[PDB]
Amino acid sequence: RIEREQHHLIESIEKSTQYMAKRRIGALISVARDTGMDDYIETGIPLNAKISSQLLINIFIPNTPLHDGAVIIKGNEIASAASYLPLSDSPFLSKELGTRHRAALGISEVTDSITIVVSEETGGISLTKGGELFRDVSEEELHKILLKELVT
Ligand SMILES: Nc1ncnc2c1ncn2[C@@H]1O[C@H](COP(=O)(O)O)[C@@H](O)[C@H]1O
Ligand code: NA
Repeated sequence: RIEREQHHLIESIEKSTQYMAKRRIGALISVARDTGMDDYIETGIPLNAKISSQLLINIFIPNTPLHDGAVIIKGNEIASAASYLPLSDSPFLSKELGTRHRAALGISEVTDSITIVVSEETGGISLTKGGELFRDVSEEELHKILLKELVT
């Protein structure tokens, strides 16, 4: 069932981001939707892998081949790792945030994707959507947002 994959995806993002937030591991996960992100998948290393919290964690371990860039989830697959996303040049984004946030903001400005960031500085979890940034969200807030936006 597609609903079982969607709840598994939400659960996979929740557990992986909690694990990386606790250890201040930077992360950048873009979930494609109606708007295609195929051009950005082509920039990364193709995985075409089943979604799991364990694989998402292993990708973002620092100083590893797959950690430098964005993971893109498409359908029920982790499509790619270490992909480029377009950077926002918006001057409204706080300068205390990192390039991952700028990339999450940039992709959200030109797609309808949902993008999750884990800051390697603070461990806070942020989300971008439609050019907006939800900064340092709680587990409860992250859960409700993913439920509302990823479950059809
Ligand atoms: N255009 C981009 N698209 C996706 N991820 C990026 C991009 N530029 C930088 N990154 C990520 O941000 C990290 C560097 O962050 P910083 O040290 O704040 O510049 C890189 O190692 C990548 O993981
Ligand atoms: Na596969």
